[PDB]
Amino acid sequence: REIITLQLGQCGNQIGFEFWKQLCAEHGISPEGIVEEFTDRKDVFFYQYIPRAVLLRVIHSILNSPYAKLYGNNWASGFSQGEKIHEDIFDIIDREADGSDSLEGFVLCHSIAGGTGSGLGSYLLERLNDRYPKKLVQTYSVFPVQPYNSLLTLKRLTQNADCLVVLDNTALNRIATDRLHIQSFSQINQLVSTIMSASTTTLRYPGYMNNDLIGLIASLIPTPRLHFLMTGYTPLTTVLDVMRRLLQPKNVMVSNHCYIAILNIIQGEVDPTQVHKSLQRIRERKLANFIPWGPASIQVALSRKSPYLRVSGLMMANHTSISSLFERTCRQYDKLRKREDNFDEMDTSREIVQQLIDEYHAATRPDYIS
Amino acid sequence: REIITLQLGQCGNQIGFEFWKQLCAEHGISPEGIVEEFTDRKDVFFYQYIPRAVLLRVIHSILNSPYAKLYGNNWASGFSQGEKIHEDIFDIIDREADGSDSLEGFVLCHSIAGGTGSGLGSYLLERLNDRYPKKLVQTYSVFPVQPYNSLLTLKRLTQNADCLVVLDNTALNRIATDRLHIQSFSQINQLVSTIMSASTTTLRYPGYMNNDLIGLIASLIPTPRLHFLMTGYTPLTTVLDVMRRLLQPKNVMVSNHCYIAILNIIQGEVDPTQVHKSLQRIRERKLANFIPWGPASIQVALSRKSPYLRVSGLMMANHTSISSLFERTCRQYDKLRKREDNFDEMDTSREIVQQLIDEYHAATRPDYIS
Amino acid sequence: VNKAAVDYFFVELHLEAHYEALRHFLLMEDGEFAQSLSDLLFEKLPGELLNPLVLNSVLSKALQCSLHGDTPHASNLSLALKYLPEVPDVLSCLELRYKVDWPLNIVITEGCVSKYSGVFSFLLQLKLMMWALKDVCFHLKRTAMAGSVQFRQLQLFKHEMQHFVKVIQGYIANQILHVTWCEFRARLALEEIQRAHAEYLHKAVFRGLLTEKAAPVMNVIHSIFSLVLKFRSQLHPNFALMQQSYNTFKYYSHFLFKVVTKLVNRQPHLEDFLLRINFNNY
Ligand SMILES: Nc1nc2c(ncn2[C@@H]2O[C@H](COP(=O)(O)OP(=O)(O)O)[C@@H](O)[C@H]2O)c(=O)[nH]1
Ligand SMILES: Nc1nc2c(ncn2[C@@H]2O[C@H](COP(=O)(O)OP(=O)(O)O)[C@@H](O)[C@H]2O)c(=O)[nH]1
Repeated sequence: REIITLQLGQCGNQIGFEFWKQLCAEHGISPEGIVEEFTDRKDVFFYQYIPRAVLLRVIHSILNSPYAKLYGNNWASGFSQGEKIHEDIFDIIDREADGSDSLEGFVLCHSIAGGTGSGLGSYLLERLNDRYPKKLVQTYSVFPVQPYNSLLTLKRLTQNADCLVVLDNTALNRIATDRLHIQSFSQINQLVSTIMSASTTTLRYPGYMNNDLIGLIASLIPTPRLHFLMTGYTPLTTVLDVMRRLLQPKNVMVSNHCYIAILNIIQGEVDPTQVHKSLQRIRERKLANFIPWGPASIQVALSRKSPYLRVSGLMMANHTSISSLFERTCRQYDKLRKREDNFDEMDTSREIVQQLIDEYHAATRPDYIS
Repeated sequence: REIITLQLGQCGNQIGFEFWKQLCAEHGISPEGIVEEFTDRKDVFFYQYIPRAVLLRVIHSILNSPYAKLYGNNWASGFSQGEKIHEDIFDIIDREADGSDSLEGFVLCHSIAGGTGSGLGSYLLERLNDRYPKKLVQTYSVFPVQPYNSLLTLKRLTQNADCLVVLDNTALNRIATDRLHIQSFSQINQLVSTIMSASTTTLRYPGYMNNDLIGLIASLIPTPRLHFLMTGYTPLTTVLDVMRRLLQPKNVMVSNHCYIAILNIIQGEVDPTQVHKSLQRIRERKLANFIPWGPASIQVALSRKSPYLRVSGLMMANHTSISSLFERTCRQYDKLRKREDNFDEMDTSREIVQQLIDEYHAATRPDYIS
Repeated sequence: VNKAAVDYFFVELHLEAHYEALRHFLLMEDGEFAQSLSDLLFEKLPGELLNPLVLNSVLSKALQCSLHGDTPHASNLSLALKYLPEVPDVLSCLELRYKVDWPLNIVITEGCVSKYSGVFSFLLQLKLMMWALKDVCFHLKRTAMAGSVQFRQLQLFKHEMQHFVKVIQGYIANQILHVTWCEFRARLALEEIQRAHAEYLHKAVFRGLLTEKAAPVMNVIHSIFSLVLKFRSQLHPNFALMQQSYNTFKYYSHFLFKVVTKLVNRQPHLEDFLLRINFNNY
């Protein structure tokens, strides 16, 4: 069960290469895509070694790197181009699907703010649901005329992408100043790659459960509407030490309210006996609020750090506070609507996202059902 | 059974030259026509090494090439010159004919784009049916006053040549700019010579089925009229990767509709256990459409690459869409018929091809019989 | 002793060769040999073609046109017979037996080679079609001016009958020569050699529709092969006599597709046959 990855837009093509140079480094893979001498299951991302990538000016910058053998700005303008290269790119996609044994999902890296992303990323999600109906489409989208590109795209991600992880540049640029002291794009991307890498740790190493993308998402998303997640990377030592740093909003890249379900990923060699002791004290302290309506639990998983390269940690959070970020955007959208062929598609898009923010604000009530 | 080739005009002598280079590279044959040290039956094309070539301006540069040791613009004028040297040139054919053990066919490499050879091609086929009535003739014609010389030679090719492999420069240059990025003549022919080389993979290397030129043609061409073929060559990785990339209109060397018979030649060492599986997936997804009247299938055979020189593959098909190409040509004729000793041969030529265009359009109906 | 016995074979005088050599000759894998042996014998057709002066010599003329062989392995091809024919059918009984020496005779059983003769007489019988059918395709070529409904409607029968033979052969060229050879080649790399060989050939006669279990599937093949031979006899004085023949061919072929389908419920080997005989039809 392999996952074909697609990368669109400048931001998407840039983070992917930094995600690729990170992944092949964790394994014994030379930049020439050849194994070096120097158990780790490597089939999920590599084909027999070539990564199952489809990259879509910046391409020249990639081929000039020593990793060469590894393989306008308006929403309307980006879409029009898509329909014109409709047939051209799908043969690239289709041939990769038939080549794989049992294709499972579609990882996509794109930015709503990015024009090409706001035009070409949006078009694929409708076509991907049309051609292949039984394939999950999960995207590592990243939030930043600017509000327009954002809200118009959110209209597609709420009905096409059955999963999504948001990465806000505002909080990322903030974290860069306080604990990294940078002031560029070339520095903040270093931490972005760390998130995507540890996000797919349990899949690349043989474990007991979590052997597919479905094995991670299904516990998080209960309903087709509540399909937005958040990440948190603490190390920038026991099992109880790492969790107390996760729940602090000082490290989560975000700018009543309660979670839905938590997934914890530990990449260290900690003694797995005291993890049940850590959870007990957490329930005693009551550090995070939950939903009363439905049964939920806090989960944790273990794995092994790359030996060829100490405890790290990544958390997957499903919080209703993420709705506020939408409101801020849609608020600015209404601000530009009253100041400036049909101008109607942008009207229905504002209405459908109203349901999403409504669903989350109604989710934090004891009567979210019906 | 020996095979002999004839090259006419400027085009035929050019692609035939590179055809002799690539073929001489397949075997351990030095450019000086001497075997080096370094299974493959090299007797069908070479005669003790001496190739059975017949070359009819550029010839000077051909001898100036390191391979020297390896041996107007109207149609009626091209037909007149063929009559002025009727007996002079033919002696070469006869002395090469019976001097050979058993002649099997006649490979003809020529162009119909208004060249002196284009007429020169029309004459030879008339005499080849006159003298030798038991000798097959195959021709790898290539498509572009140009409407005139094109439609005329079609009158002879539809009743003399028992087979034909069409190659249109238009669909070739599309491949040139896209996957080679040329923006020349010696650049596109690099791929053209590749098509012909792999076209005789089952002849130079012995196999079980199709060990002779009548073994390939007799299956596809159903009637002496519907005798037009197209080619495909994907490598530019399992069996399901090859056949799926062949059926795409992005790879076909041509500018309702359905197939009559397909032939796929695999040259790799692929595992032959999965060749039936790929046949199942192509059927179930219904990626290709066949005739409704008779049971039409797709055939595949295996062979081995040159050990001196990776999974390659060739696709040979008889598609009724080839009728559209003629319609593009003859339409230009009627426009040139109204815009400009008897001018009666041009009449019967236009007449007979319009019978062929009727014969194709009638094959796509479920009641083609009677 | 054993280490000195095996070493004596390589450095002075190849079990892996004998297998990949008998296949070149018996199972007709090497072209230009069966296409030259069967092509010679079929040129004749009683008292002739039966004495050791022609059939014991046609082989020594065949190997020269092989372009592969003429080795110590290439000898020992006793082209003998096992019956004296008296006098349109699709049968010509004739064997072709390999021969071995002492240290190899103990492995290749004198019964296993006998089963090659079982699968051989079928494969040769197949060539009788692709030559006789090639004849009428070549016999009609010289007839060509003569263009009428009686002519074109006649030639469509050949293309309709040839395709059925060129697909059943493509099946044989996939099961008995390539996939059953993938096993027993990556399977090998002393008692096991006896059983592994007894399993290689046994799969070749099982996927070959020669087993008595699927025998009714084979009985129908003769009705097809027979009608093509009659089609060769009538090389338009008797067109209608041939039109009735083709209609009998389209019925029997339409009956095969049903008898194979009914035999799916009761053999994954036969599964690939229906995908071969049927493709965009019923
Ligand atoms: N996180 C991240 N975001 C980026 C990067 N490059 C561009 N972006 C985002 O992309 C947006 C600008 O889009 P732009 O690149 O002009 O779109 P394009 O002109 O279609 O490529 C900005 O708001 C950035 O937040 C990057 O390397 N990392
Ligand atoms: N496909 C292809 N066509 C060619 C090539 N070289 C020439 N031609 C065709 O040949 C035609 C010119 O013919 P020409 O050489 O003047 O005829 P000649 O002078 O009688 O030999 C042009 O219309 C081209 O399309 C080649 O390398 N490849």
